[PDB]
Amino acid sequence: TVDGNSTAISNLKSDISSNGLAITDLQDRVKSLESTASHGLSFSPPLSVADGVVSLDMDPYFCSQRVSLTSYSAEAQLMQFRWMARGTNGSSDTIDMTVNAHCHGRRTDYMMSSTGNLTVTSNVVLLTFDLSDITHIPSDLARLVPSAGFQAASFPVDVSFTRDSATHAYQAYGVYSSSRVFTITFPTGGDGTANIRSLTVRTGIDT
Amino acid sequence: TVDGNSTAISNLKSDISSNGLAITDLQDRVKSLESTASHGLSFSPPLSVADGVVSLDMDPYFCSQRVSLTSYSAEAQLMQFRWMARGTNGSSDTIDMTVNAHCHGRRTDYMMSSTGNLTVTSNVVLLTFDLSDITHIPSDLARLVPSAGFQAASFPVDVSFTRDSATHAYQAYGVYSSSRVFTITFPTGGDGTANIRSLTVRTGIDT
Amino acid sequence: TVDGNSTAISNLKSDISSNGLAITDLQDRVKSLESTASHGLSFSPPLSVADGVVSLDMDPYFCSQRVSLTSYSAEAQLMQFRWMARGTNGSSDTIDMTVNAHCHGRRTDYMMSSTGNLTVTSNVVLLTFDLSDITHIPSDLARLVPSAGFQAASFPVDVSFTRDSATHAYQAYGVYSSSRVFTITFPTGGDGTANIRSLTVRTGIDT
Ligand SMILES: [Cl-]
Ligand SMILES: [Cl-]
Ligand SMILES: [Zn+2]
Ligand SMILES: [Zn+2]
Ligand SMILES: [Zn+2]
Ligand SMILES: [Zn+2]
Ligand SMILES: [Zn+2]
Ligand SMILES: [Zn+2]
Ligand SMILES: [Zn+2]
Repeated sequence: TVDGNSTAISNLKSDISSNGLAITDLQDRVKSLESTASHGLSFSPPLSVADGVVSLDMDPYFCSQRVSLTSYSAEAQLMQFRWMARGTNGSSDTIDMTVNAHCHGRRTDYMMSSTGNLTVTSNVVLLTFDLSDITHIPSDLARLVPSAGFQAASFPVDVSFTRDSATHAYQAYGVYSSSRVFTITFPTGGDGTANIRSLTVRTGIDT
Repeated sequence: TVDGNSTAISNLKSDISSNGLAITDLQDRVKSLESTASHGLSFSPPLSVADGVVSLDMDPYFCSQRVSLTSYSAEAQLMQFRWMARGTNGSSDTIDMTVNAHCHGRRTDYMMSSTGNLTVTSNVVLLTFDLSDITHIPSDLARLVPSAGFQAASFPVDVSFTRDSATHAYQAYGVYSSSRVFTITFPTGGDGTANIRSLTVRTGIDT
Repeated sequence: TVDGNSTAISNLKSDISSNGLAITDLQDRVKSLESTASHGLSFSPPLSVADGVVSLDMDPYFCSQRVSLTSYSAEAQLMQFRWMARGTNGSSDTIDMTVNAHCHGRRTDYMMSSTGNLTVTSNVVLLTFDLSDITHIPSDLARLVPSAGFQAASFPVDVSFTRDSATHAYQAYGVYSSSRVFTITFPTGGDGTANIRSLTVRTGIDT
């Protein structure tokens, strides 16, 4: 019985030792899993996580998904409004422009035609387009604001008008002085005080 | 020996107790790892997973990668075909248009010129362009279908023609009535029954 | 005491057995965690990982983020340079072009006008624009190289000029023969040896 107990004790010792080795294996295996690189992955914008789902956040004016990342899903608009333009050099006059702005994705294309005459005093005129001078400002006013990248440079503008019964047309340029205001510069077809009529302006911006 | 066995038993008890505490530590540590947030991350379109690899799925007509996400990789096409256009108001006639469609990324730019005369009966005419009236329909017909976003609005179209030995040219507008059919509306340069010739149409769509 | 030791031994055996079952549970639970799918996720371009952060890598000429993935952030440029163009069929002459290149995102729009006369010998002329013939090559020369996708096709070019006191204007086409060289083809308004002047070229490329 002392001998029987001693044999039982030797058996227990063996089992305890097995358990001890199984616990050392589990300790190593759990050490790995605690350090696995994929734990604490995070996602910077335009990637985001909500309830375990990783998403690409998409500006619908620029892109969308149809399985794959493709172009804009937002509805195009053709806005129609009146914009009073201001002579800001070579003219102190104003002129009403009937404006169609075709907004498709983040491109806004302007087609403008004037009503009335603009009095000019020099051979070149600067004509300013400030969002505050728009009558019945559209809802999606964001469609009329150029992006910061677009604003950094002058952009091409087609201009045409009549003066003293003759048509003039020029490839000219505009530039934004701020996010709400651009000015175009164009020749007036002559010198001195005169009136130009049937002013048309065609240009486009990236918003 | 009873005393020796009792000392051995006290030693085993101590070892069993250590094992027990090592197992409680492992149980807590495994509880953490079972709940780690990064487990069961999923990826919604345009993101996808295949064999552990997370990818951005890219429409090659819109974007591609050159390390960074950049613009289209698909080859531009210049398609040339004949499109029979239909007078649908102010005309019951038809006219064959020779069409160059310049497809670059998801922009398709149309340059059309007519062969023949179109009989008009009013001062304004509606001219319809249905994909079914294209002769030798191109392979990439998808390049001639506007996106849902683009279809939501009228879009600018340049039109010019001759009538009674005089040129006319107008900035006009088209609109899609369905994904396969657009109609342009333009003045005819006069009134009554007449024939216009040398019709040219320039416009573009987002696909 | 033999009986007391035997009772202690039976108690230890019970504890060892509990420990053994707790270790088998932990072994199974650790087996799961070792195989979890989210372990060893990787990210293919334009997705990337740095220090646990997953990012969308963005070409700033094409896209940016303002929370959501939107259009370009790079500053637009209006470049002005002189490009000597080469007659390469129907002319052996050269002509200096004053070029405005409006670079907005990955679109580059060219507005060119000539200084001088170009001698032509046929009714059609090919005029070549090689980046090596640009005087004072701009810094961002990449803005003048079409993308591989754009190069695959001919593209529309507007051309106008004067010849013998009369204006001519044509919708024409260019094509890249390599990434640095495009040629435009246009009618010369007549036949035989003559001089054209006031050449203007308007076209655009995707870069
Ligand atoms: Cl004993
Ligand atoms: Cl144990
Ligand atoms: Zn013995
Ligand atoms: Zn894990
Ligand atoms: Zn006034
Ligand atoms: Zn003792
Ligand atoms: Zn007919
Ligand atoms: Zn007993
Ligand atoms: Zn020469």
